[PDB]
Amino acid sequence: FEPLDEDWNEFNDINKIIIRQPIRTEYKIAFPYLYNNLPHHVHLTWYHT
Amino acid sequence: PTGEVLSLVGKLEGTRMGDKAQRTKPQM
Amino acid sequence: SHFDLELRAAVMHDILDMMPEGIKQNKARTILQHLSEAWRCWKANIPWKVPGLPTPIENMILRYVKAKADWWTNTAHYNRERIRRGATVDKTVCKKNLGRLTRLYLKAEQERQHNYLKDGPYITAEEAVAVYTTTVHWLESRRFSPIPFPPLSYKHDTKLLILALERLKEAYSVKSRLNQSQREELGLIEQAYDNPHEALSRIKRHLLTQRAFKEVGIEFMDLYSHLVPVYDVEPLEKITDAYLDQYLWYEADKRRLFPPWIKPADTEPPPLLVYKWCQGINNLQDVWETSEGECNVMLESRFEKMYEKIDLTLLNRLLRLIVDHNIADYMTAKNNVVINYKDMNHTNSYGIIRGLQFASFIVQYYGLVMDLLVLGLHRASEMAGPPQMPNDFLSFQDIATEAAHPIRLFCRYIDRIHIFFRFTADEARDLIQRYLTEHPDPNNENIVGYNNKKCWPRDARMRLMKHDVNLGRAVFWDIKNRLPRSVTTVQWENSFVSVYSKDNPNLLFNMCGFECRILPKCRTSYEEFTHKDGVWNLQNEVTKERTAQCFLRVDDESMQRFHNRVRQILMASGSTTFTKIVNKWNTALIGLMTYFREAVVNTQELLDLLVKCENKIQTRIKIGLNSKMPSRFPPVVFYTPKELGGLGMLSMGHVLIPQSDLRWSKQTDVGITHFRSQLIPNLYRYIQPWESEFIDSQRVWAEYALKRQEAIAQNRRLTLEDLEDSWDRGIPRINTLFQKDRHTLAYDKGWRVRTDFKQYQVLKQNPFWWTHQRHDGKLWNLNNYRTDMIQALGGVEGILEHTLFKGTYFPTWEGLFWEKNQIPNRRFTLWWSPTINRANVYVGFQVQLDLTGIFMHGKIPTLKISLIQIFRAHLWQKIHESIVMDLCQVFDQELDALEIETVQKETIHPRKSYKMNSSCADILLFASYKWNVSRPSLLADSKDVMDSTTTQKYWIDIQLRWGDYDSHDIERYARAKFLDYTTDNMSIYPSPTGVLIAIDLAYNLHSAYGNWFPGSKPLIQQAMAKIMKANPALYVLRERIRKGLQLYS
Amino acid sequence: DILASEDVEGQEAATLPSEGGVRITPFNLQEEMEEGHFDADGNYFLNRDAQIRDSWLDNIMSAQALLEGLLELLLPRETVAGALRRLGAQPSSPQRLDRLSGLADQMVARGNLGVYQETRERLAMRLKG
Repeated sequence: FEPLDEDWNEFNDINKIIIRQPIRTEYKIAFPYLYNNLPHHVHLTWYHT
Repeated sequence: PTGEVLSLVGKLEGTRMGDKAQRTKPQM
Repeated sequence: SHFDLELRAAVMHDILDMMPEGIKQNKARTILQHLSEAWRCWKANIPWKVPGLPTPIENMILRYVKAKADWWTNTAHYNRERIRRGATVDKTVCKKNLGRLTRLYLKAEQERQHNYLKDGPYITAEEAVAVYTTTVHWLESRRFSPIPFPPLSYKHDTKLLILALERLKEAYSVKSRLNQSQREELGLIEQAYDNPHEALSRIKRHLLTQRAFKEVGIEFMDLYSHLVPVYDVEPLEKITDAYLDQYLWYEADKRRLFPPWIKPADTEPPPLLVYKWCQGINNLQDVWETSEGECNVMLESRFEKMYEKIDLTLLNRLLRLIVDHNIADYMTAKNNVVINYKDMNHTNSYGIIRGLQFASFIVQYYGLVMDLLVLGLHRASEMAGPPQMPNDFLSFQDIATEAAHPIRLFCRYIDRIHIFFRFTADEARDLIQRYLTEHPDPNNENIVGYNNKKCWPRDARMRLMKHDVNLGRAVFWDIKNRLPRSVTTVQWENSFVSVYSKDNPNLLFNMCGFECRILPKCRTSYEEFTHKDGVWNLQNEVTKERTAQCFLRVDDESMQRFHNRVRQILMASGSTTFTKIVNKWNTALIGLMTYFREAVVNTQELLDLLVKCENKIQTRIKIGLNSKMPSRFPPVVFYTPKELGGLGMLSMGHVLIPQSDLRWSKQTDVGITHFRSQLIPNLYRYIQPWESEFIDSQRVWAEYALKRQEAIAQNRRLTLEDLEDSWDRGIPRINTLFQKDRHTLAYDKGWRVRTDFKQYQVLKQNPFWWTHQRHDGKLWNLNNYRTDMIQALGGVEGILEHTLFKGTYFPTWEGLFWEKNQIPNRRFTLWWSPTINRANVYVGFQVQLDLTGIFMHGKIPTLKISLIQIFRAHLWQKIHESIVMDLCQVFDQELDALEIETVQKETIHPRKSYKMNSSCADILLFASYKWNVSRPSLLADSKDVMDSTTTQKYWIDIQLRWGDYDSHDIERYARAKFLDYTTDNMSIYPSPTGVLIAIDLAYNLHSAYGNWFPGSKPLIQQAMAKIMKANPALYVLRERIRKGLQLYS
Repeated sequence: DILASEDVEGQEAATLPSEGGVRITPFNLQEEMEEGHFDADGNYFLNRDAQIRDSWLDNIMSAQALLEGLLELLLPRETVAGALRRLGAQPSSPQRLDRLSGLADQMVARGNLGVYQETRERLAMRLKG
């Protein structure tokens, strides 16, 4: 789909972040509030049957 | 090749800037 | 605009419907007169008041004026917002919008001057005493001797008056047609040339006596981003102001008034300023070592409203220290004069008139007073050094006074300051504590609001760690405290502070349009050394090893101003010639490239923008030729130089010349010979980079110094023999020594800042503001570009096949000339008709003109209006009948040698000369007894084997052609028409054995294909040679083409 | 400024529109002055009023005898449409159904609308009047 620029900080310092496993898109889609900044119009997916 | 001038991004590998630039002789 | 008219109609209905009929019959022709006069008096800022008017109808008039004023103001702001963003609009909209915003700015200026007259002086007495005693202590510390008044004969007044009159006549040399007020100015300047001593007496009398001045006119230069004023001064005062300007700069350069940090100087272009600033950042004592927590700070800022906030009385008091007091009174008296715009008059009392001649001194001295406030007296004395031995730019006395203070590099361009600090750990902690004492930050809010440079990548720009942000806020606070806000004001939103620390591996600044990023060698990876353009390699002065790299980019404002210049070029009307548009593009492209030489290659967005603007410029000509969009279009229409009839367009892009467009052909006595001769050469390769230019400059001037030192001791004058090794090299150019005006140009000091401040005096824009050719020399060479452009298009013979040249029957090109800078559109279209009117340019649609055999691909009215004029009055049929009758008179004589018994001219139908579906025979020969015929072969074919098919009747047909660049091969055309017309059920030929002769008019070619009886082929070759050399109808066609193209010899 | 028809020096006739499938340009500047106009320097400007934009165009028996026949084909107290239903109930009598439909169409085409809901006595009074 078509879409519906961040400086460095103390917060997003990559010397503090432990890179162990690469975070993918479906991680940000399954748990949309843990891995996402500005989650404006997301929907909570069905967990399990 | 329907006209269409192209960009120079990436299309310079062996071309420098000072190359093929010549200077004039003193007139008379 | 109809909604405002309906609103006015509603207001007039609400006025007139209330009053009864005896007043309806009166106020319909009473209110409507002064109703426009009230709006006119509002627009001219005149207070509207008339006696004999009732008060509720007066309030109705005021409500009407207020509502229309709100509508008009919002309309003007919306029209400026439309054209600022780049939306296309008519030119008259911008022309009216400039006047609307001119009147609004005049109403704002007349309001703020009356506010200054009402509220009193905004400066206190104590700050004035502080800056006055500061200037007194500085000028007494340097032993400055004041500039004296030139008494009677300074013996340099003549040369200074010559320089002033040359700078006055420099503007009017563009066009040869002027107005009467300009002719009066040129007459006054010529009378000043004729009698110099009377002019000097008038200047000195106006200096010692005159204090009242005529009104100064104001106009605005229409930039799409930012309006800028241009001032118009009376010429009699302007001569005196120019002489005062010259004398003040020449005296201030000799007395050493200005410290070497004040920029621009006369010895450096601004990229050399950037290069020397980078070298000064590199060559400090241990500048990149951060093992103990040191920091580097780079402040860049601009003095806000420096031109408008100069009080004139304070200016006079500060100006009486350096010159004679009558001179200071004359410099203050010119600033207090009435400014006029066409209806609006207002006096000036606060802020200087920036468009004066001598005003270039006033900004540079007053800003010197800022350096005593920012830099401090002790540090300025350590930077400038003693008066008997001054320091160089970015140089100190010793290393101890270099490292004794954190403020250790300083530079001031006209109103932009650049300061470079070196802090230790404890000094940075103390400065952050002094900042946080008065301004606490409990929520860490000083990150939001930090100006940063988005053009670089994320790891390349400044990393916003909290200590470095607090140090930057503390630096800007410490600088802002030193300036009284009534005198000058700096702002955080217009400033930038870069910090180099342990957490920040690189340093950033913006100066002279360059975005510079400095990155040390020891903060990055290994040696690898891949050479890139726009990458300056920084080395130390002592050990001469590599220490850092400097990365160059073009800032956003330069690219936006260039794109606004392209949008100004695309505002050309329909009557504008193509050559004017191409010349404006060439001027803008040289003014971009020759200033941003090494940095255009590094930035990619500018390289996309250049190609996008170049395609829009070419599309502007493509739509101008024909309404329908062409599928292809040759670049040789554009990139051909103007000598050969082209446009001479400069190239920044990747354009490849397609194959089978570099072929050409030529017909001579042995037959038709074909010949075959790639990328268009670019501009950036033909310009020297700045780094090699500065190294070579230093090298050639060191060699000139050694040769001059050797030539003095040998009693030898240097000539052209010893300096012919280093002509064109270095900056200034060595070529500037060998010039006629040495003693004249040697008295011109401070020319670069005057050339920069010409923008407030001349209405036209000024590319190359940063240079002057008589002082720097010429800084680029483009003869190699035109040479490689002619060579790259396949040579002159390869170019001239597109150009309808061989229809003119000139034997060479070298003796030819064009009738006289600019070529019209009709001549350009008729010249390049063989390469525009092709099958592969306008695909599919083709028609035929009525009385000719010309195929028009698409429809072109600008070429139709010329092809009607060339081929008027049945010239096609007359040429056909003339060729037929001349060939009939050829076949009439020499009768017994071919055994001809009867030659017969066929009855030619008057539509046969231009119909192309079928044909008919034209000349019929009867054999006496019998004729042996050969196989169908070409005109130049000599391998003929004749058959036993003896025939009696022979037929000769004549065909005409008007070809194009790809289809003009007359041999295959004649062969195809012979094999078509002898093998079809529509054409009529009385004999199976014959020949077809084809003549192409657009290139003047001729061939023949068909059967041959003995003795016929050399006779027909010599006959067609004689016809193509000596046909009078072809001569009429050729002289009409030479009359239409305006090409003579 | 604009060029007139006298500043062309040599317009001629417009004899044939086409030959051999190739369209012939009429050698005069009449249609170009109809579509647009010229300046003094010979450039051409085109009018641009083509609102609809037309995407195909850019690239190319007496009535008393009828009443007597209907009174022949109707039984009393019955409408014409009911007689159509009865004769069509292959139908029983295709020929008389076809004749009744023909008389109905010949009465509709003469301006009499709604002849299907017409009884026998009303048509008899129409023939009487």
